[PDB]
Amino acid sequence: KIKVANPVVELDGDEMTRIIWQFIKDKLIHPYLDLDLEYYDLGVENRDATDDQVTIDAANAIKKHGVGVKCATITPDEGRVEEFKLKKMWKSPNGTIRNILGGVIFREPIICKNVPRLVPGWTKPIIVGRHAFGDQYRATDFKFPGKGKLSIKFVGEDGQTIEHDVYDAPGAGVALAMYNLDESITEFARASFNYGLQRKVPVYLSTKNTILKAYDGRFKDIFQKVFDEEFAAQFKAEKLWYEHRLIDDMVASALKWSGGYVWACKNYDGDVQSDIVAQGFGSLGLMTSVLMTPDGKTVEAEAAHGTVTRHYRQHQKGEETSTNSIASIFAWTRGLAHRAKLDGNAELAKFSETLERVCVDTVESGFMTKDLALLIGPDQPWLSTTGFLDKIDENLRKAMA
Amino acid sequence: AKIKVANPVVELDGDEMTRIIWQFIKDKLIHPYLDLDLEYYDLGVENRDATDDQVTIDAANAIKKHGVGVKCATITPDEGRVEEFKLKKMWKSPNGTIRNILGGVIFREPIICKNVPRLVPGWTKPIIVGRHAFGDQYRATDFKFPGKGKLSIKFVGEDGQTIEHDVYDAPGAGVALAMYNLDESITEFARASFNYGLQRKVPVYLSTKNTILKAYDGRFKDIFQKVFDEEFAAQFKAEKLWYEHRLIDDMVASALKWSGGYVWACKNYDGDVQSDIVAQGFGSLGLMTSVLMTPDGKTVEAEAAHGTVTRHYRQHQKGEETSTNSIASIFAWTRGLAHRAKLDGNAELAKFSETLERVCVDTVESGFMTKDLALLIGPDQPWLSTTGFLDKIDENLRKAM
Repeated sequence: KIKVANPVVELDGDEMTRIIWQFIKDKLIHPYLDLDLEYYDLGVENRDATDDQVTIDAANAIKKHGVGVKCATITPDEGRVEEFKLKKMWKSPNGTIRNILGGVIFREPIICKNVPRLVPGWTKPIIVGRHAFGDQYRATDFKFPGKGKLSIKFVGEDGQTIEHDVYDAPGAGVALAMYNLDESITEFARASFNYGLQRKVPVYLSTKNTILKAYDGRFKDIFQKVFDEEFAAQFKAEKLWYEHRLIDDMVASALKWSGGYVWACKNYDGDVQSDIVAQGFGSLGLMTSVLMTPDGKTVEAEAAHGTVTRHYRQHQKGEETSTNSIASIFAWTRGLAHRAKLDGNAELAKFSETLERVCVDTVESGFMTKDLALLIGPDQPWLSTTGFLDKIDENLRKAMA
Repeated sequence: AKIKVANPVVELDGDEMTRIIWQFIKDKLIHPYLDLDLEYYDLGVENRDATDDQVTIDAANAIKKHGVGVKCATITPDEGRVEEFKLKKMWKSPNGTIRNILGGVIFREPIICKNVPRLVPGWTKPIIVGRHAFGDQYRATDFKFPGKGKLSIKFVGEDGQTIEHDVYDAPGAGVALAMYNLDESITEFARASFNYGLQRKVPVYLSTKNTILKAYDGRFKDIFQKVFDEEFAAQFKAEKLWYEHRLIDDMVASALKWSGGYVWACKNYDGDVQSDIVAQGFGSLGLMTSVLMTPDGKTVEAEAAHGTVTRHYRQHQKGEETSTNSIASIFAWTRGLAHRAKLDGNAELAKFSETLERVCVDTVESGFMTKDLALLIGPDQPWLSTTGFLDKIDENLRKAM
């Protein structure tokens, strides 16, 4: 019944999350929304068959339509290569998508109060704003075979050159070059401070700028400049603040504080710290990850946990399973809230917010999948994969009426 | 003096409140018990400034010569410090310089006091972090590049053979870094990790991002598995230990979920960051041991690895009362003295180190502790002052002998 005027780009995934994803469309999306989906299959078999062109097409379609929702995908190793007879070890589609879209990936716990915390002190959400571009994720790394000289060079388009000796190696080893871009750093600042202001919480940036004075100094300097120039008035008025901290200070502080801030993280730290944050609030499966592009026009919401292989086997052998589908639901729901914002579609916005509260309310009612049941204690019953979704469905009609 | 110590210990003096503490430790806990020769290097910032930081290189070389260093926390200058002490320049991290000379692994482990609550109740057994001490971010070359152009990295063999890779066609201004590691440092990292795991009788884990940095991180992964297969698999299987590689993002969530009880070998940067998380999760950054062991296993640098407690230094400067935890500083001395005793076959010195460590722990567990720890127990548990606490440790040490 809810009419959606513009398309949403859908990136299909792998194994058990692919099955869950289809359950979600069949029960929670199509029966409630009149919705055009521009469909890309990022299953590993389609990526293989297309030599990974589908991933480029998908990223470009996201940039074109403004909204993408993405199902979890497996990242190949050697054994994945065997099992699927693949042409090679495909790199995660996520790296490619991030490289094209840029921006910031906002990660935050989906808090269900009956799920026990591993860090009891965390009583407010932590939001990690992971810089989505560069550093290790687009680096050039290689082995050097023995004694010799390593150097790095930049040549301007007008001939202007910088070149430095990096190491007089006394033996064989490994080297890497990585980079980032002032304009992407700038947009990382803007989105982090925009997200802070909007959530009404302070913003922290972690760096190692005492060691990487030029590289991490650039993040530190751009953040303070963007903050001073574009946000400090609004922050003062909302009684918020911005602070830069050394990464090793910030991570200890995060463990100890109660939460209630946006933590802007360089790509690598956002990758690693996001998982600690998620796990601390109680589960890798209870997190949103929403990439927001530099312009503010473009969003890609992802599930972002494993594709639950154990379960997929059981399901293939037509056995029963209970796979948590909450992170997948919230990929849809984060994508559709942005589709609503772009279209001015008040009924789609309310639909998103409502299905989000339903998920949290169902779990807090005592209706959840095995993985969550098991965290609560040995006695908590659980529903099956489709049993869980039917309950959400049932609650959602009730909520919507 | 009374226990005779045959060979000298190299002493690295530090900054601010830690320098004050360090001196009370030498006067009250060391000189009265031990006939000890100290080979003294002042790495106070003003002395680094007078010697153009030569004193730091000299200290590190003297530790290599004599086998044992003990190191007070020091300032790493930022712009604030340059202006505050009117430094000639922003001298680099003295720990960076020391570690680059000595190589090896820095073993870090919480100092466990039963009456001090953890932030992570699931952590029932100690986590040991073995942080690779060489290379990567801590000996990198980084710089800004001012506009569009091409970035490349290059290796020229000593024999003249040349590897060269384009890294990025930049579209505008940015930052770049190169970093490296050495197969022989990686090999010795592995061997020191497995050896420590064997000695403490716990399993060993390595974390990398080898799926992203296939050559660089793949190299750590390959060497550890090879060293493990050839030199440790049998001994580990005999002791019911194991070795596993995990992706850093997997390891970090596992670590939070598990009980502890293992040696976690981290690359330089991840050991820097994760070992502060672990220290904080068990109680305090002041309840952490930090002992660098060189690749040949013959040399040790034990340090107080926390800041210099400027905030308390200020109070002490205007004769106000302070309560500064001196335990990590005591343990730098005791860990060094234990290695000195091992080199010298001095059983009386080894007993003395053991006894002082146990006195720190029994003292805190008695209910006698500084403000930082008292506050972990409850808003109203009482604390001793800086010297109140050191006088109590002293008394407990007299009795202990």
